[PDB]
Amino acid sequence: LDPLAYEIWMCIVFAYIGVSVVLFLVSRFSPYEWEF
Amino acid sequence: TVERESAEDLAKQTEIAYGTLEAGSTKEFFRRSKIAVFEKMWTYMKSAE
Amino acid sequence: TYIVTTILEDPYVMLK
Amino acid sequence: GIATPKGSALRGPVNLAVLKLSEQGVLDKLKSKWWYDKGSA
Repeated sequence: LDPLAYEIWMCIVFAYIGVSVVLFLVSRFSPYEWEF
Repeated sequence: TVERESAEDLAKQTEIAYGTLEAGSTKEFFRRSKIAVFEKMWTYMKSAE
Repeated sequence: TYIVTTILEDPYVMLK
Repeated sequence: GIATPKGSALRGPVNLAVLKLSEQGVLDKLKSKWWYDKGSA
């Protein structure tokens, strides 16, 4: 993990959780089409 | 790759501190030197903490 | 004794 | 150069004093003393 600082690794996990929740929200709340 | 010898190697860096014996010929050699490298080394050694 | 005019300029003339 | 008023009586002695100081290595010593000795993720 040395090539990337500990702050980069922490923010990647935060970005991973943030993208996953946003991608689920914009896919399921739409009643026109509603797997994601 | 950056993780892939001389007098300058010591004079040139500052991460490694280099000293001498007190009241010795080596200290006196460095104190009364007039060579650029040795004068630079003495100025560093005299004011090192 | 006459006056030697001078200027403040490092390292020529400094106040101790 | 060390200056003097035009028509001064100190003109010649000052010139010779500077020549003596230069030929005796005094100016070199004064210069050396006052200039050199200052010194990933």
